[PDB]
Amino acid sequence: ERPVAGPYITFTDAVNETTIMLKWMYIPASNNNTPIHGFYIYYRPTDSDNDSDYKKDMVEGDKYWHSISHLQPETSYDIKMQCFNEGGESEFSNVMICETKARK
Amino acid sequence: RPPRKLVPLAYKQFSPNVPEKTLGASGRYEGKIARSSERFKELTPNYNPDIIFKDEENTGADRLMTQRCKDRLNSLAISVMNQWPGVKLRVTEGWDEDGHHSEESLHYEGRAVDITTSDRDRNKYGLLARLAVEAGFDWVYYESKAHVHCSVKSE
Ligand SMILES: [Ca+2]
Ligand SMILES: [Ca+2]
Ligand SMILES: [Zn+2]
Repeated sequence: ERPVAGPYITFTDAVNETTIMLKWMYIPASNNNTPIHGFYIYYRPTDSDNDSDYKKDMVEGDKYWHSISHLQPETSYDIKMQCFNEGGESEFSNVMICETKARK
Repeated sequence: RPPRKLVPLAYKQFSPNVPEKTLGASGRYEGKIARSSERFKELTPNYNPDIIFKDEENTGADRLMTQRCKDRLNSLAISVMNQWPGVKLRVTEGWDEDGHHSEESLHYEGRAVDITTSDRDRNKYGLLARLAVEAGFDWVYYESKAHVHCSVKSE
C-alpha cells in the first residue's frame, strides 16, 4: 500500500550559509489518493557519489516546503525526497543540486 | 605524453571572454529537450570508460549529450588522465531533467556538462578548466568552487 509516485521538487535555494530551503508538489491522486504519513528529505554533499552518505529529515504530510539546516557554508548538496506511509516509501523525486551561501 | 605546462583559468573566469550564449561562444539557447520529446532521440549516451558519471539520478541522464559535446568531453578525458595520472574526468551533470539549472541553461539541451576531477581536488579545477578550453569546448566557465561548466554550440 506504499505510495509509488514521489513528490516533485520545484525549487531549492540557499537561505544562508548553513541552510537550504526546498519546495515541492505532491498530488495524492497520483497514488490513487493513498494516505501519507509524511515526506523524507535526503541531502548529501555533491562531492559524494555514495548513496550511503545521504542524511534524512522527516516532515509531516501537510507540509510542502522545508529548510534543511546545519549545512556547511559554500557547499553544494544533492537533494531528493520521497513520501511514505506504513506501507513503505515512494520512488525518489527528481534530484536537485544546490549550494549554501559563502560565509558572510 | 607528459603533463602539460598550462595557464589555469581563475575562479569565475570564462573563455572565450564573452557571454555564453553569444555567437563567439556557444550561441543561443534553442529550447529544453524533454525525455518525452522527439529531440530527445538525438541525444546519445557517452559510455567512455575513462569518465566517471555521478548519476545521482540513477537514470543515466548525465551520460546524454550531443555528439559535439561528447567529442570534446572525450578529448578532455584523455588530457585529464595525462595531466594527473591516476585521476579521471568526472561529470556531475550532463543533459538534465531535474530542473535545478536556470531556465535556458544549455544543460537542458545536452549541450553542457558540469565537471570535476575524480579526486574532487579543487586545486586542480582551474587547470581542468584550461584543459576543457584546449579540448575545444565552445565555452568554459569556472562557475563554482564546486565544478567547472563547459558547453558547446548547437550541432
Ligand atoms: Ca547528475
Ligand atoms: Ca540532473
Ligand atoms: Zn553547468
